[PDB]
Amino acid sequence: ILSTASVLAFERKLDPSDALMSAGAWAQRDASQEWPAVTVREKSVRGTISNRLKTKDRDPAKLDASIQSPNLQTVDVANLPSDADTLKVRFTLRVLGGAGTPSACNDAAYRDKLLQTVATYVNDQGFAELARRYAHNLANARFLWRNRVGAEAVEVRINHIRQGEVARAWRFDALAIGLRDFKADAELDALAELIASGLSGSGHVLLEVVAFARIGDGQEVFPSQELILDKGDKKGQKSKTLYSVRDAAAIHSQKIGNALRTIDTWYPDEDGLGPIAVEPYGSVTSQGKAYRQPKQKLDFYTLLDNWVLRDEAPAVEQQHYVIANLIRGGVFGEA
Amino acid sequence: ILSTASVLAFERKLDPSDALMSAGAWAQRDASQEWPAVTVREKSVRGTISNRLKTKDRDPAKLDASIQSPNLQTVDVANLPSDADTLKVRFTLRVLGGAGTPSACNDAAYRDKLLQTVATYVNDQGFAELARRYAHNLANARFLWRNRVGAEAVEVRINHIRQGEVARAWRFDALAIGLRDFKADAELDALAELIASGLSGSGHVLLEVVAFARIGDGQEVFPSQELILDKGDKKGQKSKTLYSVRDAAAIHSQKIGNALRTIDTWYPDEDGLGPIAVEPYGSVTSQGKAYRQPKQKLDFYTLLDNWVLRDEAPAVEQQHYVIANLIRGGVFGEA
Amino acid sequence: PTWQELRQFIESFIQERLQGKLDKLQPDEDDKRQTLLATHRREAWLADAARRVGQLQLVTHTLKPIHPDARGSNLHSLPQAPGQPGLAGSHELGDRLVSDVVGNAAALDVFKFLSLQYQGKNLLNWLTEDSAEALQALSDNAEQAREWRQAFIGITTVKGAPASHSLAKQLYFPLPGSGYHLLAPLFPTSLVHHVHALLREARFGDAAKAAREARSRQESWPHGFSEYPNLAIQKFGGTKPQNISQLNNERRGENWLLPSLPPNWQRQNVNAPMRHSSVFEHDFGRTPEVSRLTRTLQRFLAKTVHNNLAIRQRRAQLVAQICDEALQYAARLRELEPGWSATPGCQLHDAEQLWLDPLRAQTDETFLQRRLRGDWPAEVGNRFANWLNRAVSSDSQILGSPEAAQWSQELSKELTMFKEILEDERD
Amino acid sequence: MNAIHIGPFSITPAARGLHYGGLPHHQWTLYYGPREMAIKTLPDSYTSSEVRDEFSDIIAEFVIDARHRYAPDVLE
Amino acid sequence: VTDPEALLLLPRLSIQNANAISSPLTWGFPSPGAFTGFVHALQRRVGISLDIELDGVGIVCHRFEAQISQPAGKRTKVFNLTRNPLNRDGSTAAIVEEGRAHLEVSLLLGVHGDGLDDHPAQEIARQVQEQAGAMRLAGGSILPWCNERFPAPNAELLMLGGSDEQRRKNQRRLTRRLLPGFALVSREALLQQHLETLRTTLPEATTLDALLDLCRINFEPPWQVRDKPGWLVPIPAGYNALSPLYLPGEVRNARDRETPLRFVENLFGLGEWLSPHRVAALSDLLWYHHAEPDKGLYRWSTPRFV
Repeated sequence: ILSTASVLAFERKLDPSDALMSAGAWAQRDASQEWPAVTVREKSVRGTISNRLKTKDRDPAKLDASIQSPNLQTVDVANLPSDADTLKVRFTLRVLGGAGTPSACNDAAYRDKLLQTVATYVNDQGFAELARRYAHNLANARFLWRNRVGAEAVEVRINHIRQGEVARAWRFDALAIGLRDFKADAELDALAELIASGLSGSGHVLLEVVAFARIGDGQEVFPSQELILDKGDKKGQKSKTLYSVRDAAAIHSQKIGNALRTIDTWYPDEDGLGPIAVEPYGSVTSQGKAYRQPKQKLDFYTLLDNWVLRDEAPAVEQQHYVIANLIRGGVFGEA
Repeated sequence: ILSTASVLAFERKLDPSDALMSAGAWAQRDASQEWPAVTVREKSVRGTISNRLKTKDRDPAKLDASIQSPNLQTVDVANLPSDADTLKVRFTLRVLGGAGTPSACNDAAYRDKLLQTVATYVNDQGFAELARRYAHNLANARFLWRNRVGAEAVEVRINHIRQGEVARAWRFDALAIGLRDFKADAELDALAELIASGLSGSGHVLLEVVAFARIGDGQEVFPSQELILDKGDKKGQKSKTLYSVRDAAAIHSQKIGNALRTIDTWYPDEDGLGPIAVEPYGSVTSQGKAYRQPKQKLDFYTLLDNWVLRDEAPAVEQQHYVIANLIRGGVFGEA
Repeated sequence: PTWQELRQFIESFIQERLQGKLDKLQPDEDDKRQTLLATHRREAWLADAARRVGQLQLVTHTLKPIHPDARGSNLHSLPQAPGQPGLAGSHELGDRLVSDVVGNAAALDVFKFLSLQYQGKNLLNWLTEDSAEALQALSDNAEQAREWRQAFIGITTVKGAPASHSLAKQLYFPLPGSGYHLLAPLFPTSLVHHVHALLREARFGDAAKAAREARSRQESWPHGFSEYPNLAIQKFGGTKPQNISQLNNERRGENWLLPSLPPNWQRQNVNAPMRHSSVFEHDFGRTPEVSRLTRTLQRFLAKTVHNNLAIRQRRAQLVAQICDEALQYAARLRELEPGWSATPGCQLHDAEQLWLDPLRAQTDETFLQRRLRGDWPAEVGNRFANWLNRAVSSDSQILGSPEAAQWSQELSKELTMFKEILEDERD
Repeated sequence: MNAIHIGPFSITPAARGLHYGGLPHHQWTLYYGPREMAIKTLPDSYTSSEVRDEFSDIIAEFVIDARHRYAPDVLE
Repeated sequence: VTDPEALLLLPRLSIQNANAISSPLTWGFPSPGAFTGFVHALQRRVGISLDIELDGVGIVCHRFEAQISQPAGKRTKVFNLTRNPLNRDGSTAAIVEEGRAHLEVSLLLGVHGDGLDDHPAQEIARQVQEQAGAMRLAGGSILPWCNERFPAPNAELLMLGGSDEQRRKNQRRLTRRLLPGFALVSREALLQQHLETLRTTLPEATTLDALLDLCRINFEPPWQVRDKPGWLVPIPAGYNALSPLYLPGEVRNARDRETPLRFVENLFGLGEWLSPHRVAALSDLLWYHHAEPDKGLYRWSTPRFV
């Protein structure tokens, strides 16, 4: 009857690294290999009462008593130097290839059927649109999450590393290439073709992505943030902790991968929000809602089951979404 | 009547050490004795629910409510440094002699008959094929596992240590040597002869295996993950824990041994997988299915019992499989 | 004393068992209640009990913790008490013994029926002896009583031939003259149950936690407690502990192993005292072991001299432990780079750098090898003695009295031993 | 759950929870009147006794510091 | 039981995955029975061919590391495990928990015989070294130190020195060799003395309670801690008889049919970890077998210590 496999693990294609962020000067970004790393510092904040009260303690006496005793805490903070106006963020991306092949599959017939489905997808529509959208998400600095919102000018330089040397170099104005439209550009089409060759398994692709953004002299930068379980008094009320590798502020690799995956413009809701990250059940953490509800027949699992088991091939956009989920990888499969 | 032994055991021949992981730059692989070790770090990940729903959690309100609860985890991660693109994996391998001798066995007539069977095997063709396949598994970087997947170039250097110095040195290109085909090469035949002489000897032959994989600048490497049982504790634990010996990421010895044992291409099912690890009842953990089932006459116990008791000598490939199981070891014997 | 009252007790217990199984099952159809009341209220239930006893066994050393696919002979044996001193085992277990049950996990009702204390003590000793009170309350006929007695008494005996499975451990022990014995050991479930009870009382008992709360408020208490650090949990059943034994079902795995660990089981790192002037007070001084040793020396410096001989002896091996840890600390600095002492710096403890880095003499054949050979630096002992004088309590009462004289004498002995250790470092 | 009151102290839970590992969690914060003392992220399967035992040590060290800070002066 | 004519210092042996489950009640360092059995296996494999006897072992534990982890919210510890192969039906087998640990030890082997005069000391020391380089010590492989900076050579020293000064200097230099470590000794007399003290403290106290008290951290109210003389670990002291001695062929599923099999149970004793400078002679650290098969008591211990 060809039921789906209980173990259907997939490995992650498009492996990023932790994005180390450094600082320097604009028009000095060509020779930016010696730029000092952005360091995570500690500073003291004093917070006031600025949240909603629970209708019990809205009386003036208790509010004034709470205001008379503000809370003190220490936060990790990352800023540019006062004589440095631009931020350099550098990471390496590796395109693997072999997306349809699962890492673990306990059902052989299901694995063969899934491989046939991915193969006929590749024969019909190869990794051309998906690689194009990944090339867009590399060209604009979407991996600069909050470092891009108010930047004066953002420039992204992508170098193809063959045998330790730059085989081909790209240069993009990341503010001209928007975060909303997947347009056509010749250099960006060459980058898309290289990513396509990486995804198709026809070659080894390793890209070194460097982004320069003018934020301002001494302005705050936004690395990745760690979770804090206990605050206490032994630690000096550490409320926020930023991510660093070796005394150098950094962005998590999974945040970079999420920024690359923001290619999904085919969800049933309106695209006024724009692209979203490719996830099962189309979820957005900031929006608190799930596009591609399982009640509708447009989530990843139902589309994959219809495509593979009942041979119901969805629309080409939904096929792109399913193959992007396969590229993303997961612990797909039931118990 | 030659009853089979109630207690039967075999010592683990061909036992490797923990694969120490260290990092450096390519074209400096020769001066890699002072390469800094790869350290296991900590990072926080915030994901979203992406597993299959059980037809009762598919209500949109419950799905949105469950997404609105953040999913936080702490994982162990191992990365190459942001200026090093080569991962060096080094371990030591002892090829022990007395390969066919059981470590514990009851019946003395069964001792004589089993040793006679191994003597017939060794003076018929010996360990020529088995040591060939083991030298192939050493020559290709199968012990890197996921580290071998997306490497630009892998080179394996194997040194024979006689007293304290390199008696004989090898150098291989791991990506040129296939993971499923066992051809013949002159250096590979020399390594196979050394391994077979170690298996047929009375002492041991020591090899150190050093593999350099050009993963990428600052990419994420894959040490062996540790098996820790949650045991129903109320606190949330770290989801991923990596293995390290002395502040240095490492791969488990049994993981390397399973990589070396992947020589079995004689199982009754088709070689779509290729070689599999030599185990009784042909079990594959990644495939969740045990080939060489006892319902067929190709499992290790029935083949050994037919070979030594009823003198029904199996095919040469099945004899190789039985002797490879003898190399692997195990606790055997019925009540 | 009377068989009538024992019959009354056993009928009562099967009555609560009957009403409990009727309430738990809640049989409203399928005629389950009639079958339950027609099979668990008369001597037929004793026949089923005799049937179920043959599948169960009371043991004190079980084999099932060793690999659960192993089918071997479990034993109910108490070893004899040895004459040799200073060793523990099952032979200490006397009246504080709990018997394990091995077999099916659904027939354990006959175990609690057989372990009853009706008139003051257990049924086992009653059925072993020819008691008039027993052997008649369970059977009207003599033959039925005899067969039930043999059935209920054979549960403590070894069933079948003595066998230890292949997955069980068998360890050769060399005899004094040219021989071996096979020594298949069994898991002492009685000992681990007794130690589990003791440790549970020490870690979660009411008096123990009351003492912990007394210490938390830094107040007095009539008794103290224990801490039991570095305990390890070894579970036997992954999800079904009852498949091993009933005692392993009471404690779901949880072997609660004790930490037999060496002192170097938590080796942190090795570091070079580069820009500091004297290692013993600056880098050696804040390792946790020597910090504990100097705090114990601080506490013992101001102490009564009622037991002054024992106190001075304890302080003698105390300062011996500090000097031993100093020697160990130099030995683990010996694994650093050979020439860390030649690094630039205003304060690098050049007087003690001769002893801190012996290996510099190899690279410096004429710069510092001959100086270290000829000088033989033993003023390092004097500097460490000055550090210890800085680390002892400044009590003028000891200094005026002969207590400081004895302390200085034992310090002189330990420092001359330490200096003799550093004397022959050039060999 | 609900706020735990221990004398002058209060352990109030967060209104919204989170998931650490695969288990639901809430942040429990300790107060001494208006002074926030410590915050702990605790499993939802904890009862009130376990939440109180998590902050018992901080309460005890507060008590010790209060006894040593405001100890009456001694005449000899 | 005998005085060795020489001490054989096996150098720093890196042991990969040693059985950290020493006894049913203790974990951590492997049992001394493992080391004594390894030395007896060395004698059985190479000691007979060299016409020497290898009895007595000194354990120093230059480095220890157990594959353990501490779960969040618990103060106890759990053992990291290995993924065993699947069953014949493709399902995960039942997990049997075993503790595996990394060691680095150097062993002092007591040597006495005619092969000491028959063969050079360096030759027999070497041949014992490459014999031990292909063996197991506590269930784990032995790492043979290839292509590091420099291997540590084996060194055999005859105890019959030319003078007392020469013997004392040789003992101190041998102690300097195995310096970053702690010698392991047994404290049966100390355990009995503490048990008598506990019995005068309160009656009907067993030696198990004395062994537990000597290892636990005791807190006493005025809040101090009862100090311990040394490290004072609890160690398995041997095996005690649990069944009558069966014939070699009686027991089903035995290891062989040429050796009598007797069921036993662990004996738990007291041990101490101490620096090698605090021993008069390095031969006082040697662990010996004491079988006495008439009453069971299959014991290993280190006599002649104090």
